Amino acid sequence: LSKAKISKPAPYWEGTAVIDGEFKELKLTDYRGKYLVFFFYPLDFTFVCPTEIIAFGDRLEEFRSINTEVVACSVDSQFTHLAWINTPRRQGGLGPIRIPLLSDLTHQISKDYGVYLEDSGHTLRGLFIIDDKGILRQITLNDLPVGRSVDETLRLVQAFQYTDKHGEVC
Amino acid sequence: LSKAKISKPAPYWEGTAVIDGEFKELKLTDYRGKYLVFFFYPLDFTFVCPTEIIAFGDRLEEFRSINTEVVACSVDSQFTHLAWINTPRRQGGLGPIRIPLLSDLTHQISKDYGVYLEDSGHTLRGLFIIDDKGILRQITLNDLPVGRSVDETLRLVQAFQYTDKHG
Amino acid sequence: LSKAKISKPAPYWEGTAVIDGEFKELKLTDYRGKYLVFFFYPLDFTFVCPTEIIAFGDRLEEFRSINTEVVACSVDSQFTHLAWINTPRRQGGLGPIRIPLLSDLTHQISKDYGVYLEDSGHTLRGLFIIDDKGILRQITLNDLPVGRSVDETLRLVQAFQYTDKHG
Amino acid sequence: LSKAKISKPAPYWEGTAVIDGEFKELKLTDYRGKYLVFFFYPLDFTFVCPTEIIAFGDRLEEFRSINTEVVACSVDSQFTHLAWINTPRRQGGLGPIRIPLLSDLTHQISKDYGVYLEDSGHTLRGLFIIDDKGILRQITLNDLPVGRSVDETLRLVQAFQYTDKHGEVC
Amino acid sequence: LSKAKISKPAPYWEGTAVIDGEFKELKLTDYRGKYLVFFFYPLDFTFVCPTEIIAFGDRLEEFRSINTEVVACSVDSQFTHLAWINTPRRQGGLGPIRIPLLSDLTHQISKDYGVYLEDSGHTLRGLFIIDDKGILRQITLNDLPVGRSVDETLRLVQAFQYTDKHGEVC
Amino acid sequence: LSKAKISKPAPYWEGTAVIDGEFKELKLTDYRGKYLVFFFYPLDFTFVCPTEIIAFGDRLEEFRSINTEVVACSVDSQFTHLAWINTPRRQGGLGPIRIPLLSDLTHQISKDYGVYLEDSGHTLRGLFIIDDKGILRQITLNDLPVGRSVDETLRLVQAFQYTDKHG
Amino acid sequence: LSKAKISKPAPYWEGTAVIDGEFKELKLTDYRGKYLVFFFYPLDFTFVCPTEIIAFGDRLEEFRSINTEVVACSVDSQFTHLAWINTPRRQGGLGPIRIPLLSDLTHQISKDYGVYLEDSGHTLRGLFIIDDKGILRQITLNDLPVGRSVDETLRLVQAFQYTDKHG
Amino acid sequence: LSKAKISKPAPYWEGTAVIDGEFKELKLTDYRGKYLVFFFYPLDFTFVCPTEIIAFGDRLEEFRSINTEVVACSVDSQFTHLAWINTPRRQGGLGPIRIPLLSDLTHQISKDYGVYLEDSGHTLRGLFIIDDKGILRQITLNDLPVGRSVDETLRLVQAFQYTDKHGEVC
Amino acid sequence: LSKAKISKPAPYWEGTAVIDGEFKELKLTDYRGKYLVFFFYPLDFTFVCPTEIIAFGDRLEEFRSINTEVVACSVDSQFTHLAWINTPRRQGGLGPIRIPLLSDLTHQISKDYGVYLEDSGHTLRGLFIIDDKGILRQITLNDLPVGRSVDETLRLVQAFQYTDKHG
Amino acid sequence: LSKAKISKPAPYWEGTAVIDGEFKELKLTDYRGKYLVFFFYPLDFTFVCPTEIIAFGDRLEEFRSINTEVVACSVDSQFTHLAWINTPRRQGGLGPIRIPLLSDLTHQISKDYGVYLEDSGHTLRGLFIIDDKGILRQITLNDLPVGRSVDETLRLVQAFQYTDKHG
Repeated sequence: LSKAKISKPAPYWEGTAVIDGEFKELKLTDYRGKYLVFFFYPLDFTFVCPTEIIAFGDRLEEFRSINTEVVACSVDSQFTHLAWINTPRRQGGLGPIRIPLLSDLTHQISKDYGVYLEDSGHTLRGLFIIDDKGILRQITLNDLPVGRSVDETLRLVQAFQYTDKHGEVC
Repeated sequence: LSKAKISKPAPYWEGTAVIDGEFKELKLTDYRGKYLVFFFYPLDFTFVCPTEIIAFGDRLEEFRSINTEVVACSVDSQFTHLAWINTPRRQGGLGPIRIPLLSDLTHQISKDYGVYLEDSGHTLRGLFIIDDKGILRQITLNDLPVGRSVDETLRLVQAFQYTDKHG
Repeated sequence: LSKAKISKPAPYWEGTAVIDGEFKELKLTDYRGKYLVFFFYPLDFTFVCPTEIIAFGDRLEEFRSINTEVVACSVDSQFTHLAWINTPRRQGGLGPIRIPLLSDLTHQISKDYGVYLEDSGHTLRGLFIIDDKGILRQITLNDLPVGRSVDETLRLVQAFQYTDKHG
Repeated sequence: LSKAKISKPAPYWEGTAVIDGEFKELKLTDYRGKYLVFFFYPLDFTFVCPTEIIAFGDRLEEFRSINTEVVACSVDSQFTHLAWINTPRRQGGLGPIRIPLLSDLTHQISKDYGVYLEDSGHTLRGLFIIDDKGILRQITLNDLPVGRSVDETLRLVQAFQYTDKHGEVC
Repeated sequence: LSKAKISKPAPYWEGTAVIDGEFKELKLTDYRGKYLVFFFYPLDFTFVCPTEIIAFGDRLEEFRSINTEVVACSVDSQFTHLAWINTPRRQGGLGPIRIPLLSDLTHQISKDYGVYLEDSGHTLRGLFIIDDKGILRQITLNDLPVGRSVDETLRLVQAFQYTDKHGEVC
Repeated sequence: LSKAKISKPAPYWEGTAVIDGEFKELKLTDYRGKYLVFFFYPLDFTFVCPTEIIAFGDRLEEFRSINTEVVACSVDSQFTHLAWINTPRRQGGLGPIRIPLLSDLTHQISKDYGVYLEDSGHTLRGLFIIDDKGILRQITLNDLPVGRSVDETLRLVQAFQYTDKHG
Repeated sequence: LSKAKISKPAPYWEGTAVIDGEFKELKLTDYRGKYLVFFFYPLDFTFVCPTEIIAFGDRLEEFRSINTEVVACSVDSQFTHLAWINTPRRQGGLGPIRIPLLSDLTHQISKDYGVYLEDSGHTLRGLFIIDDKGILRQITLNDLPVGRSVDETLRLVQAFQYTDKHG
Repeated sequence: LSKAKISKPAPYWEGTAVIDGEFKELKLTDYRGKYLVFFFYPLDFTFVCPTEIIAFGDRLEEFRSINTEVVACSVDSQFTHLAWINTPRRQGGLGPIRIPLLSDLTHQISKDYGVYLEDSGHTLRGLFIIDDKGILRQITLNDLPVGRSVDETLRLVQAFQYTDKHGEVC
Repeated sequence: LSKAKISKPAPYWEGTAVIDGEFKELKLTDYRGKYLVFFFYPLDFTFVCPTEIIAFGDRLEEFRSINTEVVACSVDSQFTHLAWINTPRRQGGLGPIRIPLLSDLTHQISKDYGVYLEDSGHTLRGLFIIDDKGILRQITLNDLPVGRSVDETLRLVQAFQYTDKHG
Repeated sequence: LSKAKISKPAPYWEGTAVIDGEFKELKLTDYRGKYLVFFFYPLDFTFVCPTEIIAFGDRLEEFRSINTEVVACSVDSQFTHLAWINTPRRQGGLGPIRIPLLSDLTHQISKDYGVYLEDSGHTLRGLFIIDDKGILRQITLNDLPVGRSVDETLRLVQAFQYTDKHG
């Protein structure tokens, strides 16, 4: 059952990620101090263009300049993530990417987030906005066919940051 | 415990809504054949301006022209709902509005949609997109401070409708 | 399930009440050393004339001069209560009032007093007389359509105070 | 546990009453088609004057002209009810009375109405208003030292009858 | 369920009795150091003449000269016990009596002794013989229409006392 | 646990009894249409003089002439009962007797009548008056050291028969 | 349920026995240091001759000379036991006997040894050999008709004692 | 738990036996019509002389002439039984034998008879006399060191046969 | 908990496999009437040379000349399987292969065969020989560092088919 | 239920084995610090030639030159194991052997290793490679008709020790 609740500490996670083409151990707690956009995508190497992970990567500075990091996660292995990264974009690969790719091979992370699909063995499109004190502020769940918008995510982040500081004015 | 699941029938509801300044029984199944934007807001008559309900209200034809209805919901009674509509925007009301205000006084619907706050007694900002077959496609949950964007809700509705046809 | 039992400590409650147009946290224990008439009413902003709430506020000194306070309560938010007070009596509103309007938005207080209606999501008309030691002396429960009497409530209070002191 | 709940069928009862000096079997359903004021008092033959039973007695035709009956109950045996009635008022008795005294010897009725005091073996003073279709409309429970009022009871009954017929009005 | 068992401590009781026309608190343990004939009868103020309470009354000094007390009990309130005593015999009353009438208003005592009739709310006629150390020596239960006998009771008590002292002999 | 309850069917029993020096199966239902005094005694062959059993047998006609039978019972085997009858009264034995001695060797009958002593493995002195319709009217239980009276038992029986017919 | 198991401590018992025509408390632990033959028989005073008890009685020194005692047991009371001993063999008694007769009136011991017959209320023909350390070595259970042989019981006792020393 | 009860149908068994040096399937029901002596012994091939199985074999006609058969059982496999039989007696083997050797490899039979030893994985010395209607008449259990006597078994069989016919006379 | 049990039918499985570069739906029963070597390997794209899968592919004809198929499986998706087949060996891919690569993305197959490593989220090295009637004949489980042998697998398959005929 | 799990310590076992013609008490931990090939075979004295046990015995030095011991086990008693070793091969015995034959007479070892056939009462053909730290590294289960290979077992042992060093 899902552990993700708005207003509660986002469920702890840790696992191996690909970070600049190397295997690094990564933990939710590594992000304390900053806002974190933590999103799940269904699988590496499919025949859909990975335009949403690419979008977040390409516009990463828009998050980093407002104290926000981005982490992406699927149930693939770190070895698969690596291979997808080292596959040229023009070839359906992801190409180089500046956002970590977290592996959830055991499926524990996805279950903890309520994004796992029992019958498919992968996640749906799930996005989580977690604040600098590690509290969960926002949950977005999309049925598989529909992607997330970087612009919408940015709006939400800036809005949580505004109201953390100033309250709701009006 | 929450019955709302992506890809499954959105969980059934019925209640009283204020529609065009009158009480009506409104059911989920009323919307079968149309996409539905179904969203919850925390309370009537607070000191925060109802910006999001007004935007969905004013830009309603935009959803109607792509075969979509909108329904807003909170735990307030339908009487409070009618009073808030009858209060002029100037003095802190909503003023006339083109979207039904559903009353979830019993809390059952909020509970069924997983948006209910046990400690507070009202909901968080929860939004749900329900297809013309009554299937839940999308769940958006915000912590109280932050509201919803019509543009985003537009984009998503169009994207679900696009891929229904073309995948 | 109900905790209210004659001759036992009235069940504890606390919450946000509208007192003289401000939000204030209010606890049952604020009333120690005084009698308290504690009563539930079903909803703000209905079409029923609120004559029974108005009568308790308007005759509040009849209670204060025999060491009794009065607190009213419904499942409505404090925001709704405040908006109801800010609506003039001539318009269906409550107008200014001298009694706290306590909010039971989570429903807990109503469930503890056994006055909550699961099917409706609000209370019936329930009244509780609590003594200065916080013991419950009298429970009055009415079906929706019929309200309470300040005269009867005064008789009960004077009688408990007379038998508390005499035979 | 109590089965008395507003706007549900008043809990069924039956038992022996003293009616005009005779034992009669009496049932809640005997009263269908009229309003019923059903009330409990603590005991016969105590040293408290029975002002309130007498008052309802003295004023019965006020209830009857509005299609309403009154029944009193305690946990005393019907034999005690009878002796009490047969004892002159001037000697701590009740004397002649026009209302049925129902006996709740088994205590079941008291329990069902939630008026029963486990530690004492008798009831507190409870009063119940049941409509013509057996639905419970009103519950009044007083701690032991404070009695009921015919006037208040009449008001409630007339208001229930008035609203049954005309709904809620100003 | 009954707690009365031969050769075990008679089940504890306490309650209000009428003793020489006054309310007294009375406890089983008040009787330690003597034999006790403890007996239950069905109700006060019925139309059956109270031959048996009167008989034990009339003959009390026979029990007392052998270090033995008698207590009567029904489920009636002590207020009823008192009114019954205060009602002249010639009017269905008991008149003056020399034995304590214990009240079992809560029904707990009746239940503990297994004399309680759930369907009637009162007791059948049971009689119990408790020795000087609180141990139950004898249980007699009669169906409602048949009374007890002082003579038999005296015989039993004298035989218990005789065998306590001299054991079993011929 | 005990099945014996005043105003209910006496509990069923059956077993081997010694009747006029022969083994015979005996059932409670053999007694329908007659009163039955059914009684337990602790053990055969003890040093207590068996005066109470002897008295019921010796005064058996006092019961038979008011339509009453008597059956005695203990946990002893029928073989032991028979040997006890075959021992002369002058030697501690029972001598010939006119009442069945019923054997409760398995203990079931005693447990059903609530007269069995777990610590001892035998009964106390228990007596049961059963009417002609097989309803239990009277239970008498004595501690070991003290026996029953035929006179008292006769009074009880005559009284049940008198109130069965009259007031 | 049966506690008797080969190789484990034989299950503890105590009760009253008739030993040399008097009542004595007899305990299993009384026999510690000696082998014990512990056997049950169905009932006293039956019409079958007590051949087996008499044989064990008469040939007792044979066990005593190899450090063995014998104890017989049935569900009869110790009073029946004493009466059966006091009845002359001629008339169906046992006559004087050199072996204790244990009484298992409560049935606990029979139950503990698995020899009790629930339907009958007495035991079958059960025999047990218990070593000087209180360990059960041998269990012999016969259906009612058939009795035990002293010679066999002798052989077994000697065989256990032989292998205790030499294996 | 053991299923063997005196006076009840002896627990059903079946398994492979060695019968005249061949593997035959054998069942308790094969013996209906006759008395059966069914005994367990601890193991094939030990360093104890198998003098008790040999004894029963050697004197088999003493059973067969009074309508009685004999079956022996251990937890060894039928292959081991065969090999023990084909091992010359003078060599610690059993030699040829006219009594079937039943294998209880799964231990079910021994458990059903209450003769199994959990801690050893074999049986103790157990003997069962089962009559011609398949009822169990006799149980003999010996601690491992001590054997059974053919003479005693014969006595028991003849005695059950006598009393089946004539009752217990006396 | 594992369902794979020798002499029992092999646990049913189904899923997507890559066969000759294409997604095909594959199930255990597609193999009824042939023997099946079903093996698990830990993951696609690791840095360990894939010698064992290549070895079976190269030697497929030896299996097929004896009525035997080979199927490999890991917890990686069919998509990853395709990408690995499509990556030239010299770059750590598998290259073209003649053996179906089954995907166990839900992990249900691995669990059913008892090869799943709950801590790592992938299988160990498991191999199963399933006969032409669906019956599991052989189970081989290796700790991760050590591979399987084609020669040993052939020996086993031939021995099973040899004994199916000749005993 | 089986306790054998790869990468976990092998299930503890102890029992009597025949070693060099003698009963010796043997346990898993006697092997700590060496690798152990532990295998099960179905029964002593069957008509099937015992080729696999002989083969390992003949080739023991190959195992011992690489710090490895071999132990065989079946559910037969140590006594049967001795008789089988003591029976000349030409008569279907095993003849002299260099490998301990462990007895699993209680069946607890076979169960713990998950090789026990509850319907037959003996094991199937199971082989276990346990490393020098007591950890289970490899499990091989064969259906009864098919034996193990020494060459394949050597290959596995060498591969495990090779990877323990060099990865």
